[PDB]
Amino acid sequence: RTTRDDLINGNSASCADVIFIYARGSTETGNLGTLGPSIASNLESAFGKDGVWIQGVGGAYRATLGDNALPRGTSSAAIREMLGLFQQANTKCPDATLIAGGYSQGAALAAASIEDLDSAIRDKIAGTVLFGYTKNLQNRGRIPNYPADRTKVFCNTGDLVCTGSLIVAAPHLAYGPDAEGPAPEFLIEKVRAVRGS
Repeated sequence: RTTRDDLINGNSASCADVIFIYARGSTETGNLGTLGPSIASNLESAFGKDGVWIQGVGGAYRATLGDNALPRGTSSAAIREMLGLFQQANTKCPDATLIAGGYSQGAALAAASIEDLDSAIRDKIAGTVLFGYTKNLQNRGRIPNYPADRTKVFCNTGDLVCTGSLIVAAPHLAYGPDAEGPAPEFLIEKVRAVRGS
């Protein structure tokens, strides 16, 4: 339902071409929350169920409300978890194109993980989508150390976490349509641009 561990469970003798690592919002269930499943069915339609591995960030990422107040908008243990998944993806499947995403605290987690990531693996991440990005104002709409053209931020008007606050208002809960339409289309386009055709 909201849990996919395709990378952890995948056999490196039969790597997928595309690996998607996604971090859920604060309090959400499984390791994909509300938005992850929608992005995953679209990517599966585009690449085939065997062409893409969907991996939510689980393990030490508890997606606690309190961790939003920590320096980079999430915990050091959660950043280590997501870094470990990018490292695992590169180790099992060095030829796979990576794509990433996150919602709310998961968007701050994706941004911090990519900032800290070895640049050689970071270059393999074709695109990242961020929804309700809690460090949008602070980071001026960017992921540190990652190019603007591979980044797509979805921040609604009235979503206060995009404007430097941590108050959750109704526009923060309105990213469902983006996750099923423009966000997977962006990711698919960026995969095709690095892979070519």
